[PDB]
Amino acid sequence: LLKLFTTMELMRWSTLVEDYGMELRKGSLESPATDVFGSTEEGEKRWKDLKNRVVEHNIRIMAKYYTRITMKRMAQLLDLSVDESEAFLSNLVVNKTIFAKVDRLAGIINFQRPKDPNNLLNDWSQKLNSLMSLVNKTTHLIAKEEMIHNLQ
Amino acid sequence: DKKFHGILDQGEGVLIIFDEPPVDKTYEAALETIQNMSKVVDSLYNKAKKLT
Amino acid sequence: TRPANHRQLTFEEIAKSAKITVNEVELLVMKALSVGLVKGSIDEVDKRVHMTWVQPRVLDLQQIKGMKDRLEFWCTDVKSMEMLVEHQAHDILT
Amino acid sequence: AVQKVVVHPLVLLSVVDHFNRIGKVGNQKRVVGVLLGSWQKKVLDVSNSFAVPFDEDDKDDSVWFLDHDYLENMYGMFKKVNARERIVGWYHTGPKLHKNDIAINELMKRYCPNSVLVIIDVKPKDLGLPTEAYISVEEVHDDGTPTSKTFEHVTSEIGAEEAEEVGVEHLLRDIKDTTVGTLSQRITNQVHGLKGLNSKLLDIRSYLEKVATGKLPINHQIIYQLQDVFNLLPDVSLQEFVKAFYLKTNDQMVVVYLASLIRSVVALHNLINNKIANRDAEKKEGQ
Amino acid sequence: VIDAFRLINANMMVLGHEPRQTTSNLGHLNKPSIQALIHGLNRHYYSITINYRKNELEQKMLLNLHKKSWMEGLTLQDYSEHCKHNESVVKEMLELAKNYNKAVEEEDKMTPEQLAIKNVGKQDPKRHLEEHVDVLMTSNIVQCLAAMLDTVVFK
Repeated sequence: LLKLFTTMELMRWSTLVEDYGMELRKGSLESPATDVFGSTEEGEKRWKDLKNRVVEHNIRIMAKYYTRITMKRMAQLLDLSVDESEAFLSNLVVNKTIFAKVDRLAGIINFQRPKDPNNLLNDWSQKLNSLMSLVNKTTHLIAKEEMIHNLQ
Repeated sequence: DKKFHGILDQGEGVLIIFDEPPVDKTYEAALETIQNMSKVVDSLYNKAKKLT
Repeated sequence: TRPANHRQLTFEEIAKSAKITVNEVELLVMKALSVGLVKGSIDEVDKRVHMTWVQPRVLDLQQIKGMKDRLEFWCTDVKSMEMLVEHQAHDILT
Repeated sequence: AVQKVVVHPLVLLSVVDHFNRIGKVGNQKRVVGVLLGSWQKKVLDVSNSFAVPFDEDDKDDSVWFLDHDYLENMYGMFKKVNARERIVGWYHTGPKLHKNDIAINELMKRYCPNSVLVIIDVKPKDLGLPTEAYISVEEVHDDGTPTSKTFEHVTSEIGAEEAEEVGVEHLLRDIKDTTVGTLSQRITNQVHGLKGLNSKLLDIRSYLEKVATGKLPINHQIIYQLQDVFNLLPDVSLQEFVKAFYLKTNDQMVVVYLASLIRSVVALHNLINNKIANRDAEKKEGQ
Repeated sequence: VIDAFRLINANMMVLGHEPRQTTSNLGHLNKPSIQALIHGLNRHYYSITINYRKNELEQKMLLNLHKKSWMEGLTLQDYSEHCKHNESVVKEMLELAKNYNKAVEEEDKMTPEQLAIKNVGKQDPKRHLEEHVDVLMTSNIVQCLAAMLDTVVFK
């Protein structure tokens, strides 16, 4: 479970519950299951919070990997309906945890902030600097290999 | 009242919201400097033509 | 295999290439990005996978020769602008 | 590891001087000496050096004599003279690395746990610095080949103390040109940078020629680096980078225009003052 | 500042002799300094002229000092920082333009002290405006040229 929550990839809450739910919220008589999600009001609250954390992880992954996405798919991947998914995304945006502009008419969500000329040219110049550094490194490798394979 | 940057499309009945770019301060300062240096050039008229 | 300019991959193309469906190419691409073999982003509205970098791959002798020709073109451009700058600024240039 | 190294004019002069000494004494084609400096935070400032008697053959790549007894005597004595200048590495005036360099680096490492070699090419150059700095490091190959000690480059540049700068400026009083202007010097730097980029590209092109023809075996790390570079090359016709470039070009040209207008007004003011003074002087002379 | 010396003999300087022979006109070093003259020059010791050896080979490395790598030659300044610098500098230019208008007004008005005692302790709008235009124009022209050369060479 820790591996799944620390992996930089999606995870469906349905399969999460199926694989893990039976042995975290209950079960595991051989190895007692903790009370973090026990069948009590506070355990229900913690389970809902775990669902919220799963949705937040999915939204973060989609934000970092996607230039653009549709709500009909975001809700499907979040295991929520369109309304709950967009409400959760709106809550995140208002809290400023994740940036995302939602074009409701076209049913689209884009996680890319508006292009700034400063940002674009800064990225271009950083690419150029990395390119110059890489050609310096590669020519040093050229020199090393020539030293090893030139004298004899 | 400029409390948010957006435009209300009546026909469809939607609300478009614009991430309005900030106002460039460099051009503001350049225009104000042009005005002040115009005042300077007027003073230069006053000095030169009266003396020159 | 695709060049450095038209390196935009469509869901249909990737599905045909990998014998998967457009509903799983998306997860496949995210898995690729996560494992770090490729760098880029996904626009699912247009179903296009924008790519900007792939893991360095072994090259054959012909591929090395083609890379050499590209390097020659780059060197010619660099020399051309070196000459242009020098000639145009010859007076001030020290 | 040392990412940055600063060599000094005294070190360069002493290396040239040692090369001349050995050339006069005999004919070796290369001279090796010991290099003393400080350890500013992750920056190796090499402040001084002294020659040591070093010799080698030209065929075996293993027959070489270096006098570490002389080395330690001279180092202790230079420590008596000045204390802060500790052993920081060695230098050899070869146009390029040598096979023996790893063994000699081990011999130096017996003294300095983190020794940095600096090849100070005494032969005058045109498109690069005279010092090439390397640091030995174990290369854990990903293809399972046995790990071997190899030389790793570290960014080297020439820097001067206050007194070193004073002395070198006195020496170059009549050669160095200072009435150039900041803009002219920066344009010269740009053209020099283009020349250096062309030189690096030509080196890579020659290596690719050699590999393609067959003189050099395929080096997979080098090929990976090359294709990474070629992929990193940007596209300047994206119709968005062009718009950003034009927007910033105009945002800079507006400032250039404002400054040019201000300069023109200032020049007119200076002309007015000069003509006023001229008329006043002429009228007073006529009085 | 460096000087070579050798000592005059008390014996000769008491027995009336000049302990130097003037075959040449090379005794015009610098009109020796008052410090040396009062500290014992021309009485107990004499100054020997000093020259230097130029090889044109060490001078190449001494010139290689201050040299910048092509990385620095071709690097573009951070565009955000460049824009902020231009904005700021233009702001000081605006203020200095106000002050320049003020100064040019009350410049020909009176020039009893305008010659030397009208700028000491007070800012010079013309001088600072010249400095600002020089620096900003240098920066902008250099960055424009760098950007253009980069756009072409790194294509």
